[PDB]
Amino acid sequence: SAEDKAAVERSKMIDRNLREDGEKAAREVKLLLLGAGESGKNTIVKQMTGIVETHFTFKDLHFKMFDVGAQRSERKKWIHCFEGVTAIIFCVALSDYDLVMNRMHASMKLFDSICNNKWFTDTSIILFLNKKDLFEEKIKKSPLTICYPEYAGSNTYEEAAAYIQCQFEDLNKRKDTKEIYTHFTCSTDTKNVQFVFDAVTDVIIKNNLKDCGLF
Amino acid sequence: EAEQLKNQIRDARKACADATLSQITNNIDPVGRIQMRTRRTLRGHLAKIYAMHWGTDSRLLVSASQDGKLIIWDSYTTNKVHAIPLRSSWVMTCAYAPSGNYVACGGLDNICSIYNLKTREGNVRVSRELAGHTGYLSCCRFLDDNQIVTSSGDTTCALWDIETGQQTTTFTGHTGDVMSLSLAPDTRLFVSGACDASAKLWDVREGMCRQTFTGHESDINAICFFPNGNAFATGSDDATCRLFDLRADQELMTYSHDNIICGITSVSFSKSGRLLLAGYDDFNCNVWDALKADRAGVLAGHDNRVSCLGVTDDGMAVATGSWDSFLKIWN
Amino acid sequence: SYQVITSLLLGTLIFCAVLGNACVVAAIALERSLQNVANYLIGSLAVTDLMVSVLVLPMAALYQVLNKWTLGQVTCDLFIALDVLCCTSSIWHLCAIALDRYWAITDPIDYVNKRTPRRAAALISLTWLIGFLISIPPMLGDPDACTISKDHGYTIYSTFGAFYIPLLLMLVLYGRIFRAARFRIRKTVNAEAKRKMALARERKTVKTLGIIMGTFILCWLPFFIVALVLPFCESSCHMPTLLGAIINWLGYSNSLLNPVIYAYFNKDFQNAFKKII
Amino acid sequence: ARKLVEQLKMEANIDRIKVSKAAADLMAYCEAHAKEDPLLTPVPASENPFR
Ligand SMILES: CC(C)CCC[C@@H](C)[C@H]1CC[C@H]2[C@@H]3CC=C4C[C@@H](O)CC[C@]4(C)[C@H]3CC[C@]12C
Ligand SMILES: Cc1ccc(CNCC2(F)CCN(C(=O)c3ccc(F)c(Cl)c3)CC2)nc1
Repeated sequence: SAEDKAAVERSKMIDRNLREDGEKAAREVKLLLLGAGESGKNTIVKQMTGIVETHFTFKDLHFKMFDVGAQRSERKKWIHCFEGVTAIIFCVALSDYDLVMNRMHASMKLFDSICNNKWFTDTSIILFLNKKDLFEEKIKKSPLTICYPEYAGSNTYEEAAAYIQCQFEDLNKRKDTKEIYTHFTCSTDTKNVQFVFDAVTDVIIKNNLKDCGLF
Repeated sequence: EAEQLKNQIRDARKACADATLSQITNNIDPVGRIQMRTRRTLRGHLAKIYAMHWGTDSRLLVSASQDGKLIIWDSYTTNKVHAIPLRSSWVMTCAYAPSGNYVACGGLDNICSIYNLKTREGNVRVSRELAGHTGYLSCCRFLDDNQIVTSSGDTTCALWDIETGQQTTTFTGHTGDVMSLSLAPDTRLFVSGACDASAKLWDVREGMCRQTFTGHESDINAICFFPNGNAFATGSDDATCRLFDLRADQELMTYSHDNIICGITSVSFSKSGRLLLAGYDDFNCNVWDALKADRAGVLAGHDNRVSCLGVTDDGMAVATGSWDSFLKIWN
Repeated sequence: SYQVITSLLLGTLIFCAVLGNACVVAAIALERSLQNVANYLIGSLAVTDLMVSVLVLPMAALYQVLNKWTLGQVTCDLFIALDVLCCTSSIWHLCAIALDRYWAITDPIDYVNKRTPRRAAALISLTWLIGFLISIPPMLGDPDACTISKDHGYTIYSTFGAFYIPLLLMLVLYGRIFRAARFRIRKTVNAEAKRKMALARERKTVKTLGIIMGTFILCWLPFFIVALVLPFCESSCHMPTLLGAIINWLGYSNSLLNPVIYAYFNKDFQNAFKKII
Repeated sequence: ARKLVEQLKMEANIDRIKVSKAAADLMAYCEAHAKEDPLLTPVPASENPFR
């Protein structure tokens, strides 16, 4: 049966190709980028049709980051397609606290939805908070109380940024198996890839600790 | 206006029926219960399976996986025949040409990719790219090697000409994202379900919504055409399935049970149309009866949600593909 | 009446060990989600314990019941060699598991890039090479008594290569793992909830390391300290036959206990059992 | 609007048949195709391509 032998050879080579492709794709850090619009996705991509993939290597560690901003439709009908990504890089522009409800509140709602999501119960979120200098200018020109009415701190970097970070951390409900890595980013902060590398290594380490029963 | 005009249609919905299909169909003997066995099992994919489509030869079948692969099998001998890599690994639909010379796919990239199969050199190259949709390509169905009908997440279906590469016709009217698409046997019309709990019957030649049915109460996920051609079946996330009639313009039968609380991912019909098979989020594929609304067996579950199924045109087999990267054949 | 109770009580233990190891191997073979490097190491350990409890345990029980080893002398040598092969292979499986956990916990970059099933295959091959090279020297060089060689040279060589060097390896590897995991848990840390979770995780890692090290120590240490001291003081201290047999079977129970620690406590194996039954 | 009302204007001008007639047609199709339906009755293994 020459035809059957050829079919068996074709199946064997197809299985080999599938296995090698799976091995290649297993050693890649899958990241899901987000943000409620002009939260700094372009800046984050530049410093590092329907879905955009950025494949970059740092310290011999590969990251493949997927942005679905151009995909405007019902999220729940495709969000599960990203179940199993290594981490979620949620981007929020600090300058959007006063802009209009608020873009900050829209970002908080999206963050809550994709954080407490049932396909993302045990995945970590690497939260970015962009435009710190613009945030400082905006808090000097107008108070933060517009975004958060129940606030009594001063219009300085420390208190305002700390309150924003705390508010974004409080949205997390899976404290048992996920943690948020908040960072503050400007147009000149070159430590963002270092921070994402640290977060990825930390989550991999915690996963190994859980697998061996030591976490 | 439109809301007032819908009143007479709603009144006719109950005036033309004034009864239920169970009374008419309660005079026939139920067919013997069938215990389908997993004849073949297809392995080779590494991620969740999102779609499959039987070939018209009843033997080959294509399958789309989130790993970035579109595999083509030969279910009679279980051996692989093709494995097409993808530009985007976020594929959520696939289709087989009735001629078998083409295979479609698509997903979050908002572009329906057509792959030719009558290549002498033995590999696969994209014959055409159709990126006129602004949403994820939920479904696609070939009419021939020249024209296709896709349905995307931008609340729009589209009749594409492959050679032209542009939308020959655009079907608008769905409020939500269109998730399902079935073709009439004569291909003069087709029916498409969306997330607004509505299934619309569109004429391909004129590109106008000839009929509309609002039976479902949740997002429709699957749809199929009855072999007669004057009826179709629809399955949604409301843990129920419905049958609608083209000529009667009314929902005939509702398939539901207390042991089903999850959504329906795929539906299909048998050779005679007597049995309706539907795959659910609870790992199972249930075989119903189109004339009695009673189950005729539950297929042994996969390890994950069964995302697609397909009954062969000759009714000789039933394939089910699930999110565990396995394709089970039942006969 | 005394020879049938001691036979049924050992046969029950042998049956329990065989069923446990067989269940672990069956769960690994009949599951696609349990085929990873960690579970490959655990399943190789389960196969080694199955070999122990199937080959060397029935004959050990026969020797314990029938006080006289009437099954020849070359057969006794063969069974002793197989026993000191399989037991040291189990110990080095434990050490390989510890070393792989250390690599995964210390180097995320290696864990992602270079990790492959070939690593587990190499670990198992090294374990079995050590086992064979420890078992073969007795083969190279009272009839009703089957005992290991009591030469001081090979005695100290085998005891160090099979329990003392592996003991130091596991101790240092798991200590560095303990410090690394403590560092990770402290780095991860309202604030009271976070510190309570950190303390709970610290107690959990302490308990897990304690279980692993106790299973190693309480099983094999009483056997190996005796195997080290008795050949040097043959007549200074009397070694009761009952106490020696209890120590030997305490060491033997490590093969039975290994699945209960590495697989029957593992969530993936529990899920596989629940799905297969 | 005009487009929205046109989407359903032709729906009123459609011919609806009796549900009893539709059920009779479905029954006729099922009974005329019940014999050639491998999923209804267990197909003999001689002609079954999945022995
Ligand atoms: C549950 C785990 C820890 C394994 C089982 C450990 C215990 C129950 C086993 C291990 C070795 C066993 C001993 C081995 C040999 C003898 C000698 C004879 O007089 C029969 C009983 C006695 C004294 C056994 C009693 C039970 C025993 C101590
Ligand atoms: C290096 C090394 C040496 C010894 C061991 C474990 N050695 C355990 C025993 F010392 C226990 C008592 N023994 C028996 O009861 C027995 C008697 C006859 C037999 F045929 C068998 Cl198979 C066992 C002999 C083996 N690990 C590593």
